[PDB]
Amino acid sequence: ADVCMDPEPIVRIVGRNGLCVDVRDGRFHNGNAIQLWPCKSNTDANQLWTLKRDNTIRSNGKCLTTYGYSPGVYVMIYDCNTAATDATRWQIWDNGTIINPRSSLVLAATSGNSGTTLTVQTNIYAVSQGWLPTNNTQPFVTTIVGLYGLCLQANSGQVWIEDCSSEKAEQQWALYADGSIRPQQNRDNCLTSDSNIRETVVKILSCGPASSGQRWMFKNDGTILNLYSGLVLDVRASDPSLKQIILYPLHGDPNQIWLPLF
Amino acid sequence: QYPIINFTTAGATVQSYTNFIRAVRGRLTTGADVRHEIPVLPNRVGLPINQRFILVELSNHAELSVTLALDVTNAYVVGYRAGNSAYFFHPDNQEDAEAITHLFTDVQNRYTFAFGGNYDRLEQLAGNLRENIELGNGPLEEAISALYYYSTGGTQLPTLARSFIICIQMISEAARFQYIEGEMRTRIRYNRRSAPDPSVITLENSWGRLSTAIQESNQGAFASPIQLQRRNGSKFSVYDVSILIPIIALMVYRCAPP
Ligand SMILES: *[C@@H]1O[C@H](CO)[C@@H](O[C@@H]2O[C@H](CO)[C@@H](O)[C@H](O)[C@H]2NC(C)=O)[C@H](O)[C@H]1NC(C)=O
Ligand SMILES: *[C@@H]1O[C@H](CO)[C@@H](O[C@@H]2O[C@H](CO)[C@@H](O)[C@H](O)[C@H]2NC(C)=O)[C@H](O)[C@H]1NC(C)=O
Ligand SMILES: OC[C@H]1O[C@@H](O[C@H]2[C@H](O)[C@@H](O)[C@H](O)O[C@@H]2CO)[C@H](O)[C@@H](O)[C@H]1O
Ligand SMILES: OC[C@H]1O[C@@H](O[C@H]2[C@H](O)[C@@H](O)[C@H](O)O[C@@H]2CO)[C@H](O)[C@@H](O)[C@H]1O
Repeated sequence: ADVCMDPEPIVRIVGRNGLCVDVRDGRFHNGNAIQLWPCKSNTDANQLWTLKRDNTIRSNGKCLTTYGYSPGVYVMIYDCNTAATDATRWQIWDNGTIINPRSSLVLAATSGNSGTTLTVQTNIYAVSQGWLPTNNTQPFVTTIVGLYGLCLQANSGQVWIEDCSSEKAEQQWALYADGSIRPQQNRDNCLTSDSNIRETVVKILSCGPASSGQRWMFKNDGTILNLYSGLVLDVRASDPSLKQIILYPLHGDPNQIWLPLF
Repeated sequence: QYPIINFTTAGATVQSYTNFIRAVRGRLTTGADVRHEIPVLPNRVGLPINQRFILVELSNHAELSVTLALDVTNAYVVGYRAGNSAYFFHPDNQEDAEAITHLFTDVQNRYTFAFGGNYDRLEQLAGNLRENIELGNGPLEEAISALYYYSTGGTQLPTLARSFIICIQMISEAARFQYIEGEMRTRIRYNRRSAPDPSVITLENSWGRLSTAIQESNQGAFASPIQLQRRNGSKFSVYDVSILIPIIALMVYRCAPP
């Protein structure tokens, strides 16, 4: 029936460390900065954004505008008509990236600290550049089941696959808006991958750097893709015994397929 | 001739099941229309009756065989053949009634049930809710035999309806969600027979709503939240498409892309 009619939803924008895209101190004068800030449970328009049809993101009437088309400038709130036209335009991608078409610079937060000013960096699919439009302020907690029906499990600084004990040493994971996969019991730890090399062993380090090796995405084909490198989670030589999850190019066998069980 | 995928519960294994569903999905979509990484099903309007159905043939240990006919536009099980007879759920509109005419043209006896295939009607007749009907390979063997003998008259109506609820969930609902496929796959791996969780029942019910929300979302953002359930029953709301990408495998066409 007809052609699809995309609506204009009012939603929060959760990003790095589960923080929200906030308009500093609730003020809307042209230029006031945009910052990361603990998400609020209310209607303060300084934290709710309307995703317009024209591709502009508006809070309380003003446009989310970038200062310039240079890696490093900050993102400010501004009058939509006054602001340079294509400096208010953004596309929200399915892989949590919010890009400014015109400069190719992605909305980022180069610090996980509350109050950090948003900026536009060069795209490297890092956790510091992943965002998600949702009124859901909490990360999604699930069980990740993979090869042979075994569960993904973490033990301190390591991660391997093992049989699913519906209670065991935290096999529950929390998926953040920033695209990081965090161990339920220790939420400032990220499923990390040191290098983007054809066999590096995935481990659990701190989300501190929010690097591009800590951001993943669940594909429709059941794999877990590392956006930056293009490599997917792989259980080493279909051998759960080896206790090693590596980054490996895609081939689609059962050792690269995962399903989020919630 | 319509495409024919076959699966047998004889030496059924987790692999043969994953290939079966992979084959069923492979035949429903043409891969031409994909949105937010999720394949959409053909548009009903303008679809030549020669690419309107696919045929799934099931056979169990007892050597009994049955052939289900699924509608390619919604992965809906519209009828089936058993031996020399064919039975069709009561069509809910003229167009559909005219289409099932081209199915099982061979058969000497074509019967059209007085009821539809929808779950309510089927749960009512079965005398059970989807929540009490167990699923697994055991239940599928029993359902095939039950379905088969209905042609010879040795299957009561309550049991036919309980068998339709089993097949629909293990084939049509499994092809629609990787989540439900994995659910069925777990029941086979450990030889379990158990009714679907609140999570499965809810995903089945929200298929239409989700198909719509995603297709007419503004860049993956939904206009209104779709509410789903967890395995334990607790609810949660979905506002974005991204969290569903690894859960939905097929979408019923709702509207054209801009
Ligand atoms: C997220 O929450 C906000 C507010 O709680 C929702 O915004 C309201 O949306 C309704 C209808 O869409 C409007 O009539 C109200 O004016 C909005 N509230 C405000 C800010 O005044 C928003 O819809 C929620 N996100 C979604 C898509 O569910
Ligand atoms: C993130 O998602 C976007 C989807 O918009 C990807 O970028 C586009 O990819 C398609 C092909 O899938 C191309 O036709 C476009 O030219 C790309 N850019 C744009 C602006 O549409 C992007 O590649 C994805 N990231 C990764 C590495 O998976
Ligand atoms: O920037 C931090 C935080 O500010 C809140 O606004 C405060 C503001 O900090 C204060 O100077 C003013 O007097 O009261 C305001 C209301 O509490 C914002 O509400 C919040 O979203 C953050 O933006
Ligand atoms: O090198 C990791 C790589 O292993 C493959 O499995 C190999 C494995 O190297 C060894 O047991 C032998 O050579 O044959 C196996 C079967 O290919 C995996 O296929 C691949 O996904 C990676 O995990």
